Amino acid sequence: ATCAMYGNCGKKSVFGNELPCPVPRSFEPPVLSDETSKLLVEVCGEEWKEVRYACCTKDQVVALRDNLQKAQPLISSCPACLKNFNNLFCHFTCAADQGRFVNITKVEKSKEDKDIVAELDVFMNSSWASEFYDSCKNIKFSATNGYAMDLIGGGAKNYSQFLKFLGDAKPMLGGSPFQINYKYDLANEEKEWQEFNDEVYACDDAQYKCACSDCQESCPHLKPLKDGVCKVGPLPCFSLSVLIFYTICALFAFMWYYLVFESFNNETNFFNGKLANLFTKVGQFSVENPYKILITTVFSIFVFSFIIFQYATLETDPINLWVSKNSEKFKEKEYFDDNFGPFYRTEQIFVVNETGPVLSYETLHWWFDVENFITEELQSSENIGYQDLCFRPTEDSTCVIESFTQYFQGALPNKDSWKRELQECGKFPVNCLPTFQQPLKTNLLFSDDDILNAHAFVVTLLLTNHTQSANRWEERLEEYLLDLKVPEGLRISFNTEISLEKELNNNNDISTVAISYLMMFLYATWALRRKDGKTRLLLGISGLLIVLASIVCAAGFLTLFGLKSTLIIAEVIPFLILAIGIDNIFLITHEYDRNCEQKPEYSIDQKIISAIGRMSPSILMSLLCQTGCFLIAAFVTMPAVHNFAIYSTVSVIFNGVLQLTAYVSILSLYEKRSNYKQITSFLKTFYFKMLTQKRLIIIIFSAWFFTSLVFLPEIQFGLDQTLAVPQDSYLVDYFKDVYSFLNVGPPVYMVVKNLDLTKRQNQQKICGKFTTCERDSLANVLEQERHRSTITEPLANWLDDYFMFLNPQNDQCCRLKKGTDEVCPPSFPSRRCETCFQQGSWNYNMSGFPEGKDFMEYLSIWINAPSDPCPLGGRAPYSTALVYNETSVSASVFRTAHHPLRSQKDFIQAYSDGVRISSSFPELDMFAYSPFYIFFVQYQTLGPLTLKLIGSAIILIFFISSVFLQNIRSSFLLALVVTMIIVDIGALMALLGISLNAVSLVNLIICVGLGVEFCVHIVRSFTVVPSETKKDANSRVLYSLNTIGESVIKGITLTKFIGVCVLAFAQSKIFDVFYFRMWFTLIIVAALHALLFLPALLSLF
Ligand SMILES: CCCCCCCCCCCCCCCCCCCC(=O)O[C@H](COC(=O)CCCCCCCCCCCCCC)COP(=O)(O)OCCN
Ligand SMILES: CC(C)[C@@H](C)/C=C\[C@@H](C)[C@H]1CC[C@H]2C3=CC=C4C[C@@H](O)CC[C@]4(C)[C@H]3CC[C@]12C
Ligand SMILES: CC(C)[C@@H](C)/C=C\[C@@H](C)[C@H]1CC[C@H]2C3=CC=C4C[C@@H](O)CC[C@]4(C)[C@H]3CC[C@]12C
Ligand SMILES: *[C@@H]1O[C@H](CO)[C@@H](O[C@@H]2O[C@H](CO)[C@@H](O)[C@H](O)[C@H]2NC(C)=O)[C@H](O)[C@H]1NC(C)=O
Ligand SMILES: *[C@@H]1O[C@H](CO)[C@@H](O[C@@H]2O[C@H](CO)[C@@H](O)[C@H](O)[C@H]2NC(C)=O)[C@H](O)[C@H]1NC(C)=O
Ligand SMILES: *[C@@H]1O[C@H](CO)[C@@H](O[C@@H]2O[C@H](CO)[C@@H](O)[C@H](O)[C@H]2NC(C)=O)[C@H](O)[C@H]1NC(C)=O
Ligand SMILES: *[C@@H]1O[C@H](CO)[C@@H](O[C@@H]2O[C@H](CO)[C@@H](O)[C@H](O)[C@H]2NC(C)=O)[C@H](O)[C@H]1NC(C)=O
Repeated sequence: ATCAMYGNCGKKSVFGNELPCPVPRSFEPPVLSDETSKLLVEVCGEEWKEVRYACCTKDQVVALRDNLQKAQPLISSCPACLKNFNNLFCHFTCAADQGRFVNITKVEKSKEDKDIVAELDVFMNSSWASEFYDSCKNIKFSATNGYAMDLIGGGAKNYSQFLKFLGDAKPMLGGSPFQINYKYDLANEEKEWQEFNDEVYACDDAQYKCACSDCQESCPHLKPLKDGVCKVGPLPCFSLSVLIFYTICALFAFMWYYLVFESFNNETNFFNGKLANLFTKVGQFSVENPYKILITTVFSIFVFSFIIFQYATLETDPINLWVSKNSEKFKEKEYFDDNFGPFYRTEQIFVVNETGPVLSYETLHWWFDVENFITEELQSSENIGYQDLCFRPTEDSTCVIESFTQYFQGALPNKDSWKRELQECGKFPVNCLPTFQQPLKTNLLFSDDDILNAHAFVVTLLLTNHTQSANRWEERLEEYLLDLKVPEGLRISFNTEISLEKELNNNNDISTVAISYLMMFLYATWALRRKDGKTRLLLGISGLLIVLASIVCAAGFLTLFGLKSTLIIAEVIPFLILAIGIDNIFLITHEYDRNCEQKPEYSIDQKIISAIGRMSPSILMSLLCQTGCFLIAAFVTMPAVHNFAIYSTVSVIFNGVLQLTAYVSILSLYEKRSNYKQITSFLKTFYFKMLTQKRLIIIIFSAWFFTSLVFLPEIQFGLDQTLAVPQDSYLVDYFKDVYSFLNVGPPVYMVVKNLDLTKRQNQQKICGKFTTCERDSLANVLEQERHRSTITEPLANWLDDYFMFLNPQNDQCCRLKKGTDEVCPPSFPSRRCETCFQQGSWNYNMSGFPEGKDFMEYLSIWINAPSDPCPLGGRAPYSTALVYNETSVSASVFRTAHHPLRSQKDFIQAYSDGVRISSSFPELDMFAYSPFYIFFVQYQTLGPLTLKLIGSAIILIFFISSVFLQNIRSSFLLALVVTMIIVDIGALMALLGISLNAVSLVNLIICVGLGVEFCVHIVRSFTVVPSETKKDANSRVLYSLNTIGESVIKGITLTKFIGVCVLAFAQSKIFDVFYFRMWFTLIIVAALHALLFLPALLSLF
């Protein structure tokens, strides 16, 4: 055939490889000999079997073979890439029709006085080259963790750049002895020179499959798109749905513009009758025996009061009061703790120079003198320094101190060039390895990657000691940083492990609790003052003592069962019971007071029973409504607020019993002792005149409800940390510092359980660096989630490292004494030990990889490798990432990490990313564990839950009210207004700035309970009226507001207003945001609906 190159004619110059000898195209080389053909087929491939007029010689082919092994090990990972290299070079020399696409631009005279090619030109197009570049575009150099394109192609980004390096003449570097140029353009209208072409193989090519890490095409691009989770259009989807609903409703209204209860009442009527008889029975006993009942109450308080002091008055800690012990995210933590040890105990310290760079020699000199002090010679009260508690990657290794000081091995740098040294270490961490041999990324050590201009740098200390000794040192560290003096202009914010626990139980704001009672006491006397003008001080005091006695009795009774109340939640209860407890006091006394001027025939004792009997149903409903709502709220599994419901349910039942059996007896004596003479409009006539505009009132409020109904989807989620801890604390500074001066997120450990990892089938679902690994393997899937999910850090796959550790290429990694299975000790420097796997036994397609028993035999060697000579030694990094018993690997951990997570919207989102991915592997028995997952487990289903609980409460009210009221058309109206209030509160919940948590969920669940109190009294009076009042609706509602309106304004509304008004002045910001705003807004809204909407609504019921 036409050969443009055949044979060699000596070296161009001294110490130079022999160059090819140019020959004319017409010249016909001799047919390939048997000896030559044998080498060509094996070196290049089977395609050269049939070639006859090959343009190569024995010395020419071997020369190419010698140089191929220079690069073959560097691209052997991708079989497709390897094939292309061989074909390009093999056809570049031995192609039969070489002259078709090969031209010799220039020639030179060799030392042997023989012409030798100096410049070579080859004709192709940008199709073979373009595909060839694509195949090796993404190949990764595992050893350096960088692209092999950097070395082989000089980091070429385009095919021209890559092939330019290949065609460059670098004989000294082993490159092409003579310059080679590529001619992509080839017109050849005369059909003289034909273009270069052959069979290309991409990474995805089935025959020559390639791993995902070496090419994206073979990687699981089949990612099911996830979307439609936020909204549609510029507004929430729900809002649009409701808005269109109104429009269609208006159209129906526009179209129309042109134009048994009594059967069951028999049992229900008798049901209330039996209720009155029983209640009247209690009244007579409690009034006729004001000593046997009063005395036992005092004694009962002592028994419960003593129990609190003696048996238990304890509290809890964050993990025991914000995460349920039955949730999956907690049962998974216990598994992780038992096997892979509890997570470390961080001590992050931030050094901040807001408004300027922080890194200066005086600052660096100052810090180095205190970082060493903390981690070397601090010592707790028991003399246990950091070195006795630090985290050591192995038996012997310097303590892990993730700080920028470790770049200099902990020694002060010289002032002459300290700036330059740090920049180089930060840019290339591997060079400046710390004392414990672990590179420190600049993101984990500075606020940004510029370092020099960084505003703050982080200093993380890790403790692997989980005994009480570690707690004492942390207390010493906290007391050492608070009293530490910093240079002018800086600022230190830190957080030990015990800081949060110590700071939640530190806002002893009990002072405000006393004031609220005292403020309520002042009002209580005024509210209960005799209509004549006399003030009954004893009744007001007796009312408060009953409330306090209920809490004391409730705590004692529940202390026996072992419940513990947190300090933060133990301060709300006094406010809550005061708000609701005193509410019944005014009614019972007010009804008796009304009976003072009427029915004068009855004596003091007789009148009392009448008041109790008359109000028996109204009060009882306020109890069943104030007890069912709390019990409903107990369905929240967070122990801090689950105990809040239970501690409040018993603090109202006991109060209810006390107010019916104890307080009445006090009234039996105080009134009897007084024996007052028989007791015989402004700002009121104006009322009931504004209510004449019934139709207008409904329109305004109905518009308010519908408007508030579209803003619900804007309610935020999450409980901010800075609220929980007291203000003016050292944790609020830290939390504001993590959200701004941190660049590394929490780690996530993708635990895997009950996997053989000794069978080729199972090993293929984890590996992600070998061609035959399953596409949907763990390493492969997580690789793609990096660009789509919150888990965006490289996976520390131990299995991949274990296999590569056996690579015969790395002779220093796996070594065995010849003829024996004993691992060759590192001391032996001679060639008395061979690699564990022979050259022909280790292939990238996992051909002869360890299997069955062999897998565990070599796992012991890898896990115990020194790691010093071979960087892939797994002892240091994966010492505690495996759980094995020399027969199988019980469990393993693949570490990853999220991105900084600069808010509570990221914390919730990050949690679902760890739960979604862990559910994408139906075969693997896997779960993802990050330290913060347990705390954010409620937000996964808080949306559906807050509708079931609040929705279930409203249905409950419609049922108990229906029985007690006996009038369905009235109970439904009551439920329609309570649900109206909640939706309005839900909208204002978003506007004000409150979030939806377990704390806010229970507050909103008990809002219906409070909301029913305002409205139930009006409905009850309206439903049942004296014969004198007209049976028409308009007069009946007017009558009710004139008989019970006064009590509602004073007893029901103003009482709660004073109870919660003082709660605004609270040291802890959690009380103000969640307990005050929610309850203060409820009173305003409920006081409007109950007193302006419910009257108007009932008029035209
Ligand atoms: C006669 C007695 C029996 C009557 C029948 C039962 C009545 C039950 C009424 C329940 C009222 C619930 C009020 C909840 C207020 C707080 C809501 C907080 C936010 C919330 O639930 O989630 C957002 C919106 O939810 C949503 O889906 C928003 C819609 C919530 C319901 C809207 C009001 C329902 C009707 C009220 C009147 C009933 C009259 C009864 C006479 C989520 O937002 P996202 O979708 O972006 O988040 C997707 C991720 N989770
Ligand atoms: C510096 C090296 C390590 C970089 C470039 C990577 C791979 C090297 C080994 C590759 C890249 C291009 C290759 C190359 C270019 C061209 C020729 C001319 C041909 O007639 C014989 C093979 C030969 C001589 C090979 C030898 C191996 C080379 C030089
Ligand atoms: C009912 C009260 C006692 C609750 C709301 C107050 C505080 C505790 C129980 C809870 C509420 C929110 C929790 C919380 C919020 C967010 C974070 C950030 C995360 O990276 C670590 C856990 C951490 C730091 C935890 C710690 C425990 C907290 C602060
Ligand atoms: C914090 O950063 C500033 C910014 O350079 C350091 O220097 C100050 O720079 C501002 C702005 O030029 C000047 O107004 C101050 O007078 C500088 N103060 C100095 C030089 O002490 C500052 O030193 C840094 N704080 C430290 C190192 O503690
Ligand atoms: C955590 O640190 C403590 C304190 O050093 C260790 O407790 C010591 O254990 C040794 C056992 O040889 C005793 O001799 C000491 O008296 C203990 N000291 C104290 C203060 O109790 C504990 O062993 C460490 N735990 C771990 C898991 O390393
Ligand atoms: C993985 O690749 C190796 C290497 O090719 C295969 O083992 C044999 O390799 C020799 C030399 O290349 C071939 O002549 C043999 O034909 C190969 N064996 C077979 C069965 O073809 C090994 O087979 C490959 N394994 C898989 C699963 O493809
Ligand atoms: C080593 O530990 C593993 C734990 O992963 C044991 O796993 C066995 O797994 C099989 C298959 O699921 C079960 O039928 C066995 O009951 C498991 N063993 C036990 C003890 O539960 C494995 O058996 C252990 N082997 C040795 C020699 O201890």
